Amino acid sequence: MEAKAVARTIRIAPRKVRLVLDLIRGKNAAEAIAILKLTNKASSPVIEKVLMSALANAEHNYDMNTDELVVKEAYANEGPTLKRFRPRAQGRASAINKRTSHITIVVSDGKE
Amino acid sequence: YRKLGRTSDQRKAMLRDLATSLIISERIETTEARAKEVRSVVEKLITLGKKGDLASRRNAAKTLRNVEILNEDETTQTALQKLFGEIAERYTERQGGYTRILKQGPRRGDGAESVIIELV
Amino acid sequence: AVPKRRTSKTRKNKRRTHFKISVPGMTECPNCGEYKLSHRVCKNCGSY
Amino acid sequence: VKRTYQPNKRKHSKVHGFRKRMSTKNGRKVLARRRRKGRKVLS
RNA sequence: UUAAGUUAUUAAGGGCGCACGGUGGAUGCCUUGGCACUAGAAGCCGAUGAAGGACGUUACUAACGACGAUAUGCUUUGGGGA
RNA sequence: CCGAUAGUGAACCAGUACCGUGAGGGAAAGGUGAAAAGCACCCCGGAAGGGGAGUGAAAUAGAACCUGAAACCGUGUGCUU
RNA sequence: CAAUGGUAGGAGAGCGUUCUAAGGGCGUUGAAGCAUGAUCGUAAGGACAUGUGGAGCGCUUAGAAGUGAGAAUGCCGGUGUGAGUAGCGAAAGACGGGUGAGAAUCCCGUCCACCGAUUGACUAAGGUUUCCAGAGGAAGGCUCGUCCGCUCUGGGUUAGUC
RNA sequence: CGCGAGCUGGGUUCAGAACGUCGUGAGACAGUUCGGUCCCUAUCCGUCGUGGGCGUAGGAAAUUUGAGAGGAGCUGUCCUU
RNA sequence: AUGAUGAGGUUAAUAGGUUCGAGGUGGAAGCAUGGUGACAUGUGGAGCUGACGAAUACUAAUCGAUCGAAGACUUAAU
Ligand SMILES: CC[C@H]1OC(=O)[C@H](C)[C@@H](OC(=O)NCCCOCCC#Cc2ccc3c(=O)c(C(=O)O)cn(C)c3c2)[C@H](C)[C@@H](O[C@@H]2O[C@H](C)C[C@H](N(C)C)[C@H]2O)[C@](C)(OC)C[C@@H](C)C(=O)[C@H](C)[C@H]2NC(=O)O[C@@]21C
Ligand SMILES: [Mg+2]
Repeated sequence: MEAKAVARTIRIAPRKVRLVLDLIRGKNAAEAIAILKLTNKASSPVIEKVLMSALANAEHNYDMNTDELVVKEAYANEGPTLKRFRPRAQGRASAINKRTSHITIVVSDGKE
Repeated sequence: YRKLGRTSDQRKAMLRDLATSLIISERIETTEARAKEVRSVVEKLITLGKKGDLASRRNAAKTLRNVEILNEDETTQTALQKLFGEIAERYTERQGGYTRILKQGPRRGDGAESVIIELV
Repeated sequence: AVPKRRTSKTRKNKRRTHFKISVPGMTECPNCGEYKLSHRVCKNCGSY
Repeated sequence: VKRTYQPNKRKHSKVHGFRKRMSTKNGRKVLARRRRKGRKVLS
């Protein structure tokens, strides 16, 4: 009834991916894929990938159909941040936090 | 008109180079603004080609770059000759147009709306 | 020219109410049935 | 601008370096402390 | 039906509670290592080239021990028991 | 007497990263499980990841690996505006 | 029957944390921690139940202390806000073909443009392997990256006269 | 003695120098004189513009009254009588 | 600034092009004549002409999709 797919430590800031995941929340699988493939943002290819993984998992493990599949819920939360520095002026150094993201998507057949 | 985010000399040069390349290939891929701005230049060159008198030839020589095309059977002829011998005939009866434009999706490196400008 | 105080979570989430991406202008393609952007050429088929 | 430390192998090994510290008793001292400390680069 | 009066609904977002996740490395439990001592050895090593090192040495190969062209060691006695 | 912000600076290739021309100065960093049994195959993906199946008492014990708090970031919503 | 605001401050009674002595106990039929709860005492605080947790820990009496943190522009470590804001470090690129999961950014080609007492060729000082050919894409490149001064593998410096 | 996170920096008030005066001297004088680095990416309130949401007991397109509010508001000379 | 406002989306002049014109510049090119040459003259107010005016669907506004009412109670006239 539910199928899971997760991408961990994706090299995109979670607040940047969340903008895109605020569109495919609760839409149908086909419409969701059409959005991702056409939204011109950076995170979009990495999330489309997760949707295909989720649908493949559903078909191959639960033998449920990929037409009545709505996106039960899809979110993204922080990951193991990488700390770097930028040489700024007058000998001072400022920090740069290269963040990451733990993308999760679950697709459901809307039943029990 | 548009400035294309560029100076005057660099734009003059870009527009004429893009027009030449279009004439060579008969359809190219570029961004919307530059397609919208090369449309007029290429259309006007074809007009200079629909007459073929020496004055219009000499005057169209201003814009086109000097390039060589290798046709089938290793036949060679330049952009002026193409314009005045292979494209004047095609549009002898059409009284405008000469070009179409087909918007395409945004590119990856930017959000630029790539398009294909083609000689119709 | 420096923040005199913190911007609480309430104020933060409030300011970004209007900060969002719009769903794409997508319509179904007449030759293949896959979605395409309106006024653009379908990238799956290559039509109009 | 000309900054400091214009490197030079010869002067580096002349003013510093094993044989220079072994030329004066005070030079012999710093090697003594550096071995007591267990240093790896002694001169 | 027309007047005059009253009152929802709304939630772009936000508040408070609740549930479920993430990051993060506190807490608890643990000890490879330390600290302070007591008792008994010992309390000088080098031109017989010392202390420290450098370069090496393995079947392959860098590091750390170990050992030096007889180089991941060689001879011998006594143990030694797969 | 200390139990990893303690106890040596150093429980871990530490007077080492590193810093300085040099004297010198000097860190951070322990914990899968009883056993490595360290996840045969299948599925999406170029890969990183993941989801099944299997190992195990346990895999929100899967190698960044015991417990896993708070700040902080999310996804739902009962009552509000 | 009387008294009970209180700062510097004096006096008294106590609650808690670690360890030790003894006695008596609890523990994979689930300890310590952790989280939740609408529970108890005058307070410091004490229990109980349910989850996670996978081995130690309470209670009584008495002893000792590295014994109680909210502030020291305290130290160390994490994470915020400013904010998807500033910045993206002097400059001319365009287009066809190819390569790939992916291309303004990599390879080839044409055109165009910049330097040219130099952004050209040598050679010193200094750096040491950055040199070359295959391969890769985590990280480093202020973007991307199939590319590289990056990573992996294997190679490369030959003098009687310099 | 409105206004420097709007501007200048001539005077004054750092370090240099010099003259007059005082001090044995180092130095000194609100006595002169020549010279002398003006940093800041705006969070909040405020203010000038410009959007979206919702409410106006149905959903809409256009024209509107005006409760209020703001802006103007100066004045010369010549001729005639 | 962006978003708004306004003119338009084929049953179409919204923009581009084409044709004509306004305005600007000032005598294009190639010829022929004359000059040793530097040049001059006629063709021919010619040639060119970004935003300005008009006509023309030649090219692009082709296809499509989303949102959007069914009208509360109370009392008095009705
Ligand atoms: C470029 C960025 C840096 O900014 C600055 O330099 C700016 C320009 C500076 O503005 C000013 O000069 N005054 C405004 C101009 C007034 O002229 C009148 C004529 C004079 C004089 C004078 C008198 C005595 C001395 C002195 O005795 C002496 C010595 O050495 O003994 C050295 N000289 C030079 C003196 C000169 C800042 C802003 C300055 O603050 C201001 O000073 C005042 C004393 C008080 C002001 N308030 C409190 C009323 C204050 O706002 C400071 C002190 O800087 C020197 C700022 C401090 C924080 C810094 O240090 C920062 C980090 C700066 N350093 C740097 O690197 O970045 C800077 C930001
Ligand atoms: Mg510097």
